[PDB]
Amino acid sequence: IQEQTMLNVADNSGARRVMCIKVLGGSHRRYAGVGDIIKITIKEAIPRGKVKKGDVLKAVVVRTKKGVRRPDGSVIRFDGNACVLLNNNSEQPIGTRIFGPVTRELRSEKFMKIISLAPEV
Amino acid sequence: MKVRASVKKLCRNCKIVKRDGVIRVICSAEPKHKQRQG
Amino acid sequence: MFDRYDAGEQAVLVHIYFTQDKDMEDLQEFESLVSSAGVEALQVITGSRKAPHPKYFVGEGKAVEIAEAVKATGASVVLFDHALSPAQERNLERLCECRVIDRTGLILDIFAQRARTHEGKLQVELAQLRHLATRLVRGWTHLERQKGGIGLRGPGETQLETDRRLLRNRIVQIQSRLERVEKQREQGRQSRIKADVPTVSLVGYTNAGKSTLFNRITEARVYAADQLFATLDPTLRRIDVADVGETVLADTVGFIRHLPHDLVAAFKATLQETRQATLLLHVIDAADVRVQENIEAVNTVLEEIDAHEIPTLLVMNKIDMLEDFEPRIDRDEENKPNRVWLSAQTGAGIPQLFQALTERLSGEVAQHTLRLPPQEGRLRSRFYQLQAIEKEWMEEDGSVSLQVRMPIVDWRRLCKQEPALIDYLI
Amino acid sequence: SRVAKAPVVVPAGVDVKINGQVITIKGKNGELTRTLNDAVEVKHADNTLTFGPRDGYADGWAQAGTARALLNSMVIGVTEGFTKKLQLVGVGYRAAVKGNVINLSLGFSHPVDHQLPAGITAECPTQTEIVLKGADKQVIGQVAADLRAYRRPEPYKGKGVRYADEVVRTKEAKKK
Amino acid sequence: MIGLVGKKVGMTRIFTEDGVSIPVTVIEVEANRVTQVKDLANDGYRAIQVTTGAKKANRVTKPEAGHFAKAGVEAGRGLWEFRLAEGEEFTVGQSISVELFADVKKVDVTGTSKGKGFAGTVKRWNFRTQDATHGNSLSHRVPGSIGQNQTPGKVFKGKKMAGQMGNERVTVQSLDVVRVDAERNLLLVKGAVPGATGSDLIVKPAVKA
RNA sequence: GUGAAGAGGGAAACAACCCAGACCGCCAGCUAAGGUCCCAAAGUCAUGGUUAAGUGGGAAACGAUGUGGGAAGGCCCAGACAGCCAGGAUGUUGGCUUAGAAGCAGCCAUCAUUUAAAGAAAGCGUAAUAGCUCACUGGUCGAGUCGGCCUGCGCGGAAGA
RNA sequence: CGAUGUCGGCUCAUCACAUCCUGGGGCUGAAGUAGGUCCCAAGGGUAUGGCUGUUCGCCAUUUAAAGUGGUACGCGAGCUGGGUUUAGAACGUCGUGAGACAGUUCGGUCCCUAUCUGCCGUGGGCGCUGGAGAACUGAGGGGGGCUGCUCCUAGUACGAGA
RNA sequence: UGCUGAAAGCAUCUAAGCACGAAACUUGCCCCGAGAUGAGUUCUCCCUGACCCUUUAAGGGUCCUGAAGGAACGUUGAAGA
Ligand SMILES: Nc1nc2c(ncn2[C@@H]2O[C@H](COP(=O)(O)OP(=O)(O)NP(=O)(O)O)[C@@H](O)[C@H]2O)c(=O)[nH]1
Ligand SMILES: [Mg+2]
Repeated sequence: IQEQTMLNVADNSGARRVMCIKVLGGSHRRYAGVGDIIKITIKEAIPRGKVKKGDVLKAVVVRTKKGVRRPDGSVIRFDGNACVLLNNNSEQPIGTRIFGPVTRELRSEKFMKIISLAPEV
Repeated sequence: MKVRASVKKLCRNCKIVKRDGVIRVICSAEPKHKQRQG
Repeated sequence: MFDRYDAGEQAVLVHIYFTQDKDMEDLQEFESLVSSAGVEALQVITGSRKAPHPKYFVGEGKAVEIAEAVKATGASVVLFDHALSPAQERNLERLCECRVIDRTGLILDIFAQRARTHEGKLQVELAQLRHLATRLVRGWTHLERQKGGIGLRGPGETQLETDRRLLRNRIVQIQSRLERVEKQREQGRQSRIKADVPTVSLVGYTNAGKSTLFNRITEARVYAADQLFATLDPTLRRIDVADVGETVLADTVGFIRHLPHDLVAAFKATLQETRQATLLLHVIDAADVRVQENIEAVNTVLEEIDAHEIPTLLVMNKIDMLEDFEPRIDRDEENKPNRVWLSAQTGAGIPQLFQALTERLSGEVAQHTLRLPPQEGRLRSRFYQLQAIEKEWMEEDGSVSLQVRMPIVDWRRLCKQEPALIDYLI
Repeated sequence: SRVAKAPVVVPAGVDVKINGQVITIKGKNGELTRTLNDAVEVKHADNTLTFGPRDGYADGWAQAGTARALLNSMVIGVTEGFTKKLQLVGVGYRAAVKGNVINLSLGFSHPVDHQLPAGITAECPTQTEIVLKGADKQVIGQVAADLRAYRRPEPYKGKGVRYADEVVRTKEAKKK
Repeated sequence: MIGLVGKKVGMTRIFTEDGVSIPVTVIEVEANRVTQVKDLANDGYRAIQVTTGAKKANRVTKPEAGHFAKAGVEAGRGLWEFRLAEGEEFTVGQSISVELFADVKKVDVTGTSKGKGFAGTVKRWNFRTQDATHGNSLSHRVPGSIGQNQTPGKVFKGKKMAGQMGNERVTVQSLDVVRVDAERNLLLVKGAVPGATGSDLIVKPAVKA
């Protein structure tokens, strides 16, 4: 989340770590991100998926250090921050495969493609 | 329409009119002729 | 500072093709520049075989010579072909008296003497502006000498850097006015949204006869003469075509080698029509050996202005002089980026131009032989109403057969609006 | 001026009744007084409806002739009604009557309804048409167009309520 | 319609079956009684005064008690008002309470909010911090730029600065009722009430609904 | 010419404008420019005329059935002007164009007739053909009517910290 | 000139309306989609980053919008001291020179404890016609005002299609 | 954007007189608020003692009264420099 900030790619398709660059939506949303899509720059990569160095891309939060409220005083916290790369145009998961479990809180839209293709909530 | 400081007219059906202080004028050839605030 | 430098004065001309590698302008085409400029030509001083210098552009001795030539033959100005950096003009001035101008400011001067439409005014004076903004920069020196050298209390920013900002503000201002303009012509271009939008544009040097072909094809008033800038201002007139009937035309200004940078940047408005244009018709001269080069000249700017991705259609105009051939179709291929055999002032080559064109823009020639029984007055109606019956042949008991060829949008507006149980068209 | 001094003449069935500046106008079915008269000393006699400016007003024949035109409209009102053929056309459209509320259908999600102030009623020879009928000549047509007001008919196919017959603008630019 | 004077007794976390965990402030609603009625003849506005709570029956003063003489005496910690004329009510005190709302949906609620005493800017409002590095001498957290040079050569009266904060009346307009409870004079409302624990709240229904 | 080096009154506040050059007193009088419903000294003065805007109390080229004033000119009781009753003509759908053009795709001709009246045409319409309205006039109705010119005074143009 | 501290940033706003969006309308070369202008509108709201001392300008990605301009080019008795202009030194260059250069680079001290004003809180005195005690009414004043995006209407009106 | 409607026989959104019409306008919400020197409302509650001389909108003086209520101090506060 936020500006800069390292992110672990969640998907198989991504090539290792990348950094956030803009938070879509809002006049200019501050400390934002949990399912909201965000802009990305690849910084650290190997040939892998169709991802490449130097690119800018849309993406989604799926795992979060500050984590998520759940309706009962619940706060599901994680370690690191998983993220899934996306067309800046087509949106769409770019990934054949998610790694690591993620919350139900992200669902509907294409994300049901994600979470259905993503084991364990 | 416009607010052309000069007004004149644009057909034969055109006709100057007063409304309020303002000098309106209209046609029906095409409405676009509607001069006013001259 | 919208100020103009005059064309039409006595001039020591200096030029050097004789540089050895870039080459350029045998002189004569430059002389044409001089000509349409209306310059009072005097003499053609020329130097030798040099790479360009940090000095006075050309060599020391020759420079001294042109200096003296000025001082004696009394030229009103040292015209000096081939561009230089401002200091080069400076040091050159130290050896003279008069205004110097590179190839550029010449071209702007003549350009501006040609301005008539207000659009042309802004983009011109814009190019004038951007150009002069550079050159002014050394000129502080006098202004500085009178200034005292210390005592800038108040401002932190230095003067003339001030003036730099001034002309920046001018610049933005100019383009600012340019904005609503390109928007304007664009509002004209909303009509280009109607799906039925053939949109040609012509290209070539000045005296590529552009005015002429445009004339004969249009039966319209566009004057043409030997001079450069034989046209200015884009010019719309519609024309016939066998497969879209209406067909918008707009002449572009003619080209030269190495037309100015910032010119184009100001000129994008005028060419903004070219970009969208669905087909780059391109006339070329047939008398010059310059042929190849000019194409290479034209390609140059085409690059910088995009849309060189457009299909094109060459016309080796000026077949008169050559008796190159009878005018003909000249399928370069089935693709047709064709050469076309013209002499526009005679324009004898046209029918092949249109016909080849007729091949080159369409997308539905499945023709149909339509027919009706006494219920066709409405058919003949539609066909004359929109495009064309290809053939009208009445026949027995009011049954009447026809042939028609239209683009498909017609086919469905028709199939919809009319009952079209006549059903030959889809 | 013209009509302003033209006598109104009161028809026998109709019963004019001067009262101050205003004049009650009992009639065949109408019976009111739109009129109010700032200046002109309009007056009854045999049937004789006086006008001509009273004091000084300059509005004289203006207001006066206006008054005639009114009551003269009015008495014709107390005879009978006025504005009609308040048509609507184009596919999917329709209209209806009830009580005093009037149905209309114009592609809107919410149904189109407005209820007439009295002195006028209506009918539906078809949903395509609403005929109006009102005692007094002003309010009927005014509200009639005010009924049209919900949808000034669109140029490109004439859809939208069209007050009376009334040929309108009909351009065909930027189509297909 | 009308409100009542009850008080804060501790925010809690109520559950449904979903147990979504509605945050739930609880206001106790003690029975009231009507200190006086006013009408559009003696007073400008048809009205009902009331009270609730209790004094030490020595804590009371006679000028106070003499007002308490009429329409009986519940005693109380103070009075409260309700302007009304669409509605109608007794000179005699109510015994009514929570039932009044047992139907209702959005109570209003209004309170004093805990005093924060004198306080800094960036708290009376939300001024940003000026930077504390790269210099910023002597002013790491300071009132910003007021005034504006020559000009009308004076300083306006918007834009506060250091000053009072807290201990002040303020409504919250709309508030939903979680649950009326005839049980223990309880009354259950979502969100939270400005006003410190152990102090009263007015609670009239929705108005800006 | 005043000021500088000149005090008064007036133009709200005002060295340089209009009026007036203070030897000092006087709880006397009349005047100046300038003013006279109130602050506030005196006309709610007289009579005559205009302004409809708060012009006055910020301004132009320029626009216009603003309203005062003017000279002259046109039409008409053989009845016009406005509306209203009806006619709208035959050559000839002029020749050319062209699928079709013909009062209205054009083109150039556009006459001759009849009649009070009607153009081969002023506008609409049709693919085109054929409707639709005036120009034309009879009738109607009954006094005025249509303009240009000059001209006082007003509106429109006219947005700021 | 018996001293009025000067550019950029940084806290802070303030108005204008010559409109950046949102709001209301005229025409359109307004199918709808959308625009373009024009009118009316000042209620509120109106981009973080890269690069450079920068304002700009350029660039990357946004948002409905990245409006103008006034206000000792609002804001150094609030800060900032990077640019601006000292002495140090160097380069090119002009000078025979000492010396200079708006040609560039290195380094380089921001003072004032608030009487008055006006500002924010919060007080005490006296007033209000014997005296208190609580409850008031509203004479006036201020805060408050953005909006995306989704489905329903409905794949409808539009359009040949899209 | 209108209706009706004349002055100007027709017209005409205007002269008369009605219908509209917006983040703006004034309310509608909240807060403030009789120093609102126009100083207001309602409710409660209280004191209803004698004598003397001077000027009498006036007291002054004696004497005797002290009321509700106010505090002052102390216990302290999510109240507060
Ligand atoms: N022999 C010959 N002369 C020609 C031909 N076309 C044009 N010319 C002549 O050469 C000149 C061309 O003028 P112009 O058409 O203006 O050239 P241009 O290319 O149009 N210039 P611009 O576009 O600036 O007008 C005229 O004299 C023209 O008559 C051609 O095909 N043959
Ligand atoms: Mg040409």
